[PDB]
Amino acid sequence: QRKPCDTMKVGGNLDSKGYGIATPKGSSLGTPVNLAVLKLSEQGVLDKLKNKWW
Amino acid sequence: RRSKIAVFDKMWTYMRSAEPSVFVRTTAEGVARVRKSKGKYAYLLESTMNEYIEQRKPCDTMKVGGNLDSKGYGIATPKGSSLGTPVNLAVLKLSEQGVLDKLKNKWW
Amino acid sequence: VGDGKYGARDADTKIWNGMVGELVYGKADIAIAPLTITLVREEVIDFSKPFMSL
Amino acid sequence: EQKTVVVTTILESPYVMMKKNHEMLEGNERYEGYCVDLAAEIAKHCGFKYKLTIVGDGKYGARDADTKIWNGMVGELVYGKADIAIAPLTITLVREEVIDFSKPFMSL
Repeated sequence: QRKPCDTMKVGGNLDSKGYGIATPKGSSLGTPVNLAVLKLSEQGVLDKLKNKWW
Repeated sequence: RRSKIAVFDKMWTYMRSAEPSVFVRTTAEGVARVRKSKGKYAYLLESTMNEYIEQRKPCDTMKVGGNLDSKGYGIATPKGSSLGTPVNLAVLKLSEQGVLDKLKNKWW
Repeated sequence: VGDGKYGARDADTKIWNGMVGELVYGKADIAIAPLTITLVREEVIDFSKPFMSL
Repeated sequence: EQKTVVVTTILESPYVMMKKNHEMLEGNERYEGYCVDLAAEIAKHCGFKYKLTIVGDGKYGARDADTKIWNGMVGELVYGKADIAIAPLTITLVREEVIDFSKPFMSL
């Protein structure tokens, strides 16, 4: 989706991996962040953000 | 029911107002309704089930399209049990060494 | 186990019924089944990183 | 009382990009993109003020087997200096041993 827009993608995915938020071990931030990162996934906000940039 | 991004809502408005009822309350009824309708009818279900149903007899249906979202299965442990933390490493160490791909290929 | 479902909350009694209830009431040590990860479940049981995507 | 929390991230585009007004603007307004929008949503949930800083050495990093040093974002995070890494940091086995990842927010 960037100029000159002359590539194309083909086919499936050969593997699977995921990104993630990260925090230091024993931080108090660790449990609420994981709840937010689930809650945002179900309200569709993440896909709205993806479309907003891709 | 909570869709966004101004494409799904057309489908939702359609299914809210089509006649006769487009929904089915058991999955085998949906499969039968696809199989009998000479390709005039389509159905939405979990991709992991779809990719299996393709491989059974009569072998008369196929997957088409990509995806609308993403979800995953997971191992479950009771809260605060000491057993949970090594399993979380085990699942990772398996995935990086192809076992969870070969076990999928074996059965699908 | 005789659930047939994958566990859900009864909104009336607040009792957990089915698969997840057997872990909350401690009848077994670990469950391995294709239960889907959603926000309602993390609040009472813990899940690994996801072993599949769909 | 609460104190503002540092947040470390790497440009890498389009996850983070420079604003076309950085000649004049000051503070967080220097930065925009998908990462910044996600940051504001997490901040609205958890209720913390946050100050962005670009990572010091431009790399994700991994443990050097010789010196046992951690470089990169993981370096700034493990040694108690950054406190959160909102970044496209790929989950892999060697990292789970020293930091905790949320459930994954995107698949690739």
